[PDB]
Amino acid sequence: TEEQIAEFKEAFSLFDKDGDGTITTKELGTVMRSLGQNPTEAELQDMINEVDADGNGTIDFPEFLTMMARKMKDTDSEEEIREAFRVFDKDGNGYISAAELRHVMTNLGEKLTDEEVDEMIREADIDGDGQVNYEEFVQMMTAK
Amino acid sequence: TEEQIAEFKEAFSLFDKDGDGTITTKELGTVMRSLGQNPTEAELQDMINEVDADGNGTIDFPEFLTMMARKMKDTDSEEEIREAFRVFDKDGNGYISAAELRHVMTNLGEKLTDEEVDEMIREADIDGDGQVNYEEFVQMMTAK
Amino acid sequence: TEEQIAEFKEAFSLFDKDGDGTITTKELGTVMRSLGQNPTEAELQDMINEVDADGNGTIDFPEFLTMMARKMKDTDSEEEIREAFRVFDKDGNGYISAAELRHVMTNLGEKLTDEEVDEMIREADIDGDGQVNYEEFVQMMTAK
Amino acid sequence: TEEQIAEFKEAFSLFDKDGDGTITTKELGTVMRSLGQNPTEAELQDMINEVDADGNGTIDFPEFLTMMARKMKDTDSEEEIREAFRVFDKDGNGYISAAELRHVMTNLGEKLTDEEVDEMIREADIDGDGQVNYEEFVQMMTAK
Amino acid sequence: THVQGRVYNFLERPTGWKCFVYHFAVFLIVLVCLIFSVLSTIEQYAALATGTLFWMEIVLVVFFGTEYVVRLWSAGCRSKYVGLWGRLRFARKPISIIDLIVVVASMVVLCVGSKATSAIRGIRFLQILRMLHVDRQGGTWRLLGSVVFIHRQELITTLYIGFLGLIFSSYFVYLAEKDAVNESGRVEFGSYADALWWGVVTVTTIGYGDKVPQTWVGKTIASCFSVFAISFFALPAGILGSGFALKVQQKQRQKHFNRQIPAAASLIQTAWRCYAAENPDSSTWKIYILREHHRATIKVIRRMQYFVAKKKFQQARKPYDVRDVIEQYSQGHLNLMVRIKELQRRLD
Amino acid sequence: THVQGRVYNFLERPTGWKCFVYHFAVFLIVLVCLIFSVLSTIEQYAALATGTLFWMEIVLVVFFGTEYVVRLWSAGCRSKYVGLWGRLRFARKPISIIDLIVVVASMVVLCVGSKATSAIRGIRFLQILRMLHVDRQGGTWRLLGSVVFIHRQELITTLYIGFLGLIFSSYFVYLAEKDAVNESGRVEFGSYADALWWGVVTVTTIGYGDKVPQTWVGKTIASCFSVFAISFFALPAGILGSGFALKVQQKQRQKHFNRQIPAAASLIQTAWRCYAAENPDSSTWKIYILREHHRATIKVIRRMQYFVAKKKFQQARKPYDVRDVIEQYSQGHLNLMVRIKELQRRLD
Amino acid sequence: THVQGRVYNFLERPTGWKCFVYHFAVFLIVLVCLIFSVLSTIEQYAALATGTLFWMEIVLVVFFGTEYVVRLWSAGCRSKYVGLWGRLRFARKPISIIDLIVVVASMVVLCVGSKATSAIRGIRFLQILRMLHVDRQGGTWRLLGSVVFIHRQELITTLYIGFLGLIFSSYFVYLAEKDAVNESGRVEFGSYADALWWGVVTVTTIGYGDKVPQTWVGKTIASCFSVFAISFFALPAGILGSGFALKVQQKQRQKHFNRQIPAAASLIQTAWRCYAAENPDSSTWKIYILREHHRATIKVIRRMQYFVAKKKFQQARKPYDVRDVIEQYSQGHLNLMVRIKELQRRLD
Amino acid sequence: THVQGRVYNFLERPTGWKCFVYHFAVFLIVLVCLIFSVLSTIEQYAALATGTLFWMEIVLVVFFGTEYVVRLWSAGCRSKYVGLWGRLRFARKPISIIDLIVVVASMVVLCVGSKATSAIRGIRFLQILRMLHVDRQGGTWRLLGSVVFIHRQELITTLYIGFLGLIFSSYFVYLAEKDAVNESGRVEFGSYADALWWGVVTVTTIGYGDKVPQTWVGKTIASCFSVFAISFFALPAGILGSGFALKVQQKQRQKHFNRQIPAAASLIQTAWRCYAAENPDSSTWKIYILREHHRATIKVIRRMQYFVAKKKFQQARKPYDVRDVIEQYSQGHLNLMVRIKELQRRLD
Repeated sequence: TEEQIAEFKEAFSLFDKDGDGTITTKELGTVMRSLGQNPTEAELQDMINEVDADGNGTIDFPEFLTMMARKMKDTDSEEEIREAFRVFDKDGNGYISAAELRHVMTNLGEKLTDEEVDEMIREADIDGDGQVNYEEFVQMMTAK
Repeated sequence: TEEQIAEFKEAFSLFDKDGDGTITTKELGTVMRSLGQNPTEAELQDMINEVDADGNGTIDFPEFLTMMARKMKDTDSEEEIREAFRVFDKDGNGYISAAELRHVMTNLGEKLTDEEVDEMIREADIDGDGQVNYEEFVQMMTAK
Repeated sequence: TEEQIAEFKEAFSLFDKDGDGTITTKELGTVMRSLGQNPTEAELQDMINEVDADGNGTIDFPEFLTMMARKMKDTDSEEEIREAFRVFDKDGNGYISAAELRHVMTNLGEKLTDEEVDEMIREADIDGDGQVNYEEFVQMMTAK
Repeated sequence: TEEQIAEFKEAFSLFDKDGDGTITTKELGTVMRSLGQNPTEAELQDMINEVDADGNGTIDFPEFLTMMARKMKDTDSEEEIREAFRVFDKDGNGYISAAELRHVMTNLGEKLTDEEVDEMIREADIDGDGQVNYEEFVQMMTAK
Repeated sequence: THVQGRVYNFLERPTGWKCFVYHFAVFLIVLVCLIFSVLSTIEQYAALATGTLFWMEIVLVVFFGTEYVVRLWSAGCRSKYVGLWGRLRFARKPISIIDLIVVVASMVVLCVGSKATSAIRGIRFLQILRMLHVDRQGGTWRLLGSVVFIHRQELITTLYIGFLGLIFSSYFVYLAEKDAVNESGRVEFGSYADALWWGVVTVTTIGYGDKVPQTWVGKTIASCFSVFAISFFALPAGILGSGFALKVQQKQRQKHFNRQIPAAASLIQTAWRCYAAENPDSSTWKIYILREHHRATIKVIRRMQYFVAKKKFQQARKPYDVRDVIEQYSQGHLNLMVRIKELQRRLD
Repeated sequence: THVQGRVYNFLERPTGWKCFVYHFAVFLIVLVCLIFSVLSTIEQYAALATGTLFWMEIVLVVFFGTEYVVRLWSAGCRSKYVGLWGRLRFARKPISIIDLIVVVASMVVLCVGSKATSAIRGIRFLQILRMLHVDRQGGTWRLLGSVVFIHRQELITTLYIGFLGLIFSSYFVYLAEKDAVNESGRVEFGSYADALWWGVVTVTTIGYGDKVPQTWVGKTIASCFSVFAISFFALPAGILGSGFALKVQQKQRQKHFNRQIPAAASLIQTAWRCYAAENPDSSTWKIYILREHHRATIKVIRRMQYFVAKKKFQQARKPYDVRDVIEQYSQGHLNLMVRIKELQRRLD
Repeated sequence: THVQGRVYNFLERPTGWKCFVYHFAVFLIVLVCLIFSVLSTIEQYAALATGTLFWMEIVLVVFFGTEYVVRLWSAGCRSKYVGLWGRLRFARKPISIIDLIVVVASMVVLCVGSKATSAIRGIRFLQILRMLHVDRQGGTWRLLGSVVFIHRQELITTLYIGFLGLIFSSYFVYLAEKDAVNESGRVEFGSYADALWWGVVTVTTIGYGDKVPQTWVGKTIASCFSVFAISFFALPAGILGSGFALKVQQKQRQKHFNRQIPAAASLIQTAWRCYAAENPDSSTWKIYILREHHRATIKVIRRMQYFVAKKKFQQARKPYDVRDVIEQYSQGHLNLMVRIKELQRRLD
Repeated sequence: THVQGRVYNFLERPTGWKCFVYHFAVFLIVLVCLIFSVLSTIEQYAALATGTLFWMEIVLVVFFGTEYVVRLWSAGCRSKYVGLWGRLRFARKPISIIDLIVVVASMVVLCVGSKATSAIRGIRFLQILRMLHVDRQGGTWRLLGSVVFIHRQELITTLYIGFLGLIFSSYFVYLAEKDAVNESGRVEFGSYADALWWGVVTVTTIGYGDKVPQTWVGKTIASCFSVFAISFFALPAGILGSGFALKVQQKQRQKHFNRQIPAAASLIQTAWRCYAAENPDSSTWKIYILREHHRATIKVIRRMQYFVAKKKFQQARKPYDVRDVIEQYSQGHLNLMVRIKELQRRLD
């Protein structure tokens, strides 16, 4: 894990940019603004409150490594995403329409780039009446 | 329904006034101010949240056609109005006084024009001790 | 009751000071400021919301006469005041101390003039160990 | 208790600095600022609401003497502090680590001076695997 | 007309000591009816009895026929049933059928059944059917039906399981004891149906004592099964109990509402105005002061406001909710930040 | 005077181990009374018994007469009943009647009934009536009555239905079994009244076992009806249970209140000032510093503030509500937008 | 393919009068089955009976085998079980085992058991096992299990204590009465086990009446123990009752939720984008418009937002809470004081 | 030392399948004990039995003595009981007395009672006392006691009334039936005590069936009284049921708390600093950088902050409340209007 923690200290140094060892809401906002994002302050606070376990309001490096350690390909996270798919599922059979998914991904929430959706649709076997088994997506994106 | 949707696109064009296909709170407020109404912004938001089903905050044309499709002469809306009449009904027999209705319509809520109330009163058979069967009004205004 | 309603219209004219027939929060605040009182605006709104029954926010003359009609010497109001006395009653026997009442009336809530309290104390038979039966006060001030 | 109340009037005079007999949020804030503390106003209000029993918002001298009378070496306060220690106690056996306590006392809440923590640690018998019986601390600091 | 209205109100939704008492009184009279009718089989007094009883029955049925019809004509205040066809529809109500049948049954059976076995076998039926009217109020019956309908699932399940386990434990017991002979010489558990009866008698904590297992295996199963499933059996009582107490509590909160009034006035006037719109010549135009395009858009905005008031009114009836708080607070905060940009900008 | 107050408090609202224990002790003494009085019919000891029993009864009634009167005179602290007429009214309380009757009954029956059948038939009545005082606190009795009064509707309904179904199922059963003969040679279900008794015995899960149907039709109806309506019958227990637990919970929340204090002080001083107003010469004018018109308007404003405090105080007793939150927040927001227009305007 | 989907839905989650009624109908048919099968032992009709019964049984088992298999192949719409191995896994469900065993048992026992004692002793087993399918819905079973699992502690405790006290009081009674002889000449309480049975029979309000204590000491213990512990015994019924009614209430609140939608869309797109990140050549870069260090930091921020949406969504399902209110209000207030310093400063 | 800690934890607060199962296993062993000990009275096997039983009993008591002592020494991790005197105090716990008595009783009675009537009369006592340990967790017992203590009032009242009405209705019945003779020739209701027993047997839905009234007057009173007061009798079950379900619900809410942490840290450090204050030479002065008067005032402010944290922490444990919301909102609003005057003024 020494190359892993080497990369995690490397990435922590990209946020730190000094010898503090903590990451502030400003210290992340300038990084996000250097990408041309313009996040809100409460967006950054909601972002930062999901990482720390000390309550102080900044992300230390062990908090960074605990976040970077724990796995997306999880028992619970797969079921959360599967329960999230079921809102847009009529009849609950395990299939959603292709154009319904394109209308949702490009309109609702964070609106997707049409090239992103054109990749996302073609990631799954879409034919067979246009229905797609979203657990195929979940196994794909939970392959990690 | 093609003349109906022709009229609904005609009316949608009166709100759109460009090629957006969406109606904004401003885009309705200028129309209402052109009638000399001066609505509040939260009034417009409460108005607009009753039309859309996408949550985005504007009224697309299919939202316009779903609003314009569905009928006032309804099973539920008649019972809602009938339950609304019963607040001003003493003894609950199905009769309210004429002058009580004139005092309510010209004072409470949106105060009515006295000519409006003079039409509204004479819309129903008012004599017989001055009592009026408001289900006669409901059948009238649910004749659509 | 014609002399009563003559006096009530006379008193209503002291608040109206024009031909409105309604009393505004300003229209009462100027009257109270002419007495050197300086009430708050929310104080005036809490004052005015206890008089009207139309919800409009001003006191019409029938609201004035309904307020001026209904009696302080009541079944409920006597019991409310009697329950109010019991907070300062130790052992609940029906007696409070004289100096406890002077400390409360001149400190808590609206602080009383010492001449007011000197009248208030001597309104009741105070001797007999300094205890006073507050239902004697309640019968006195519910004699109306 | 006359030397006690002499000292308590002496200390009350240090807050009063006039002949009021009451202590204001300002009247305490200037004293705290003379020590170089800079407290918040709501901090002072939370401080002052724990002393008065009259609700007026200032601390009279009898409120000062009731606060200064009542004892820290209490039945309840010892159990409150003992329940407070158990958050940082793994396995609940009555022992916490030395470096865990140094990490908590210098980081969480009000961060302690390292000399304060160096005294605090050495106040208890710390060896025996580094564990410390916090009820020894509680008996110490509840010796009053 | 006013008197009939008062009378109908007095009969249907009466309050005060005399009215409820009036009904109580008629209940004492029907008591005396039963006293004399059952004393009719006592020979020391069968002479007095035979005189006051044949009389009493007719006195009752006559009086009731009267009060019934009085009720039905005086019931004209309700606009649904005002008028002739109105009373006919009015008759459509259940309790109408109820008192109808009671009085007509007594009528026919005392007109022909006087001079006869099934006649008396019906006269007891009548003494039964006549007492039905003692409650007479209908609103809360709905409450009951509601709560049941809400909890249909649980009840259904519990019943299923308990009844089932009954079935099973019955089987095992029957096989356990179908050979034993009671000390009185007979065999209790003749067939499985016997044991089944015994079961159901047991599982509900009745304990007649006519049928009791003998072999320790039997007693064992009885014990286990009883002690276990009995609680399941008594659950619907507990459930419904708590259900009512809860729903009652919430209702008791709902009592306080007032916002209904202006919302009502609004909703009303909105809808009327909307209807009045369909007339291009109506007076609602006097609001705006030729109107080639403003008509349609006006209809829109009018319908919109209507829907607002409608929903909002429905809310004007439902208890406050953390939802409402969260929403309105967030909004006011939003408006506020708006006004901040307004003055920030003004300073620009 | 202070001692009587302490004594009355000690008797009425006592706490600590000695007081409750004192009453416990007198309860042990009345136990010994019953032990000896019932041992009086045992001949090995009837000699000792006849000595300690005739004594014991009088010891009791004397002591109780004393404690009673002690209580009644020491009860002068309550202003209602202080004074002579006060004690007379005081006597107006129920438990006063209670201990009055107990002691006077024992008095008369042991003065004349000594030297006699209904006398002893009354002496058991006395041993019964004397134990009534063991609880002695009255506040919560109201709680009970409250909950009942709240739920009167449901209880009434449930009772109605269950009792009713009893009636009906009884009819069908009676017709079902009025022909069978018990194996012991008799006929169980002689008349409908028999079956009725049997029913009510059943429906409440008693199961005496004296009367049991024979034909499978009977057993059928019994089963169905029982299993169904029994739950309805036990519902009021469940209901009231949950009712108390709820109301208790809310009360337990109410414990915390403090805002009552200043609201009280206000309401008080308002009302007194209002009364003091009726005197034009009173000192309340010293507030304002000839007053030709200011008098009446002053009375108005004073009454107004009074009503405010009154209602508000009533609220100063009731738990917080989303209502309060919504209101006050909206208000503060309103005041705020006002102040925004104030500074917007100032910049104008 | 569409038809199979409709058919599976019709069988599994059906609604409307015909579907539920269809099942009701098959329940009437199995009733006729039982009627004729039990009429087969009545000799006046055993001729007709022997014809329609041997037939009926096979008609049933055949029809059921069919509906079963129809169900299993039409069940391909669920992606878990679509496909061959899918049906195999599908079979893994309990009720699959259920109807499997029912139909195969009837199959084997009517193929070989026709021409035989345990065969009929099994045929009753079959008439039992066939009725199991009448409910068929599985979601709420979880509800039951939940509530139990929540309250396991109390139930466990209550059961412990009651059962225990049973044990003890049994001991004392046995010692009390092991010497008495019933009036019928026998000794009721032979051994401690007898008394134990008697106990458990009592403590649960059954009251068979076969075993009753004789000496006043016995009656005493019985009384005390019964009256005391019985309430403890019936507690789990009450508990679970209130449990369901509560949980039902909360669920009934939960019905209203809508915020789930956008939170879902977000969470989805976040996670997909995160996965798409692992491809450096993916199109997600088109967001930003070479990227030597921005890659890793991007992965960070993306994961972050993902977690936000994830948790938040979980909240997008849970009822509002004073927690949410307090938090968001405090925040908005904070932002506000921030903006105040912003304009204070601007004026600087 | 670490191993003893793990072992004590394993015995006291164990989880996972093996541990709970371990205890389950010892429960199967004591089952085999009872099987063989009761088989000892069966002569076909009394030879094998006499060998494995005298052995088994000693095997048990030995093993238990061991596990007990193992527990007691390994229990040194708890600071209260660490050390010698600590174990002595530790012994002060109830369950310590429990297993102590069980093992010592078995010890003495199997050392001397081997070679004897009350010995076996005690050996059953032992088989009873040994099963007591099967639950072993103590936290929730408090929960029970709590709920009871809360509702003591109601329970007390209900019990009072029901028991009372029993008494009365018993009197009337006794007078009603003391003359009748059972059909079996005897007189059921010999004395009032008989009827009393009968009553209590009835009122609790047992229904033995040994004593049943005969005259319609009796049946009448029985019916009325039963049907009425029975519900009162079963109320405490319902009450406690709902009580637990409620309190459980609230606890289930409380699970979420986190604010306890910093409040704890604060409260801790406050109190320590306060104590450290009493030393004028302590390091806490390093905060301030001779101090003739600042000392005392410092002690004040320190104690103040301490109290704040203390109370606040207590709150850091209690669920949020509309109280908190109302307060903090009003405050923030106040601060806000303050800042408005701050900028209004600045513009001045």
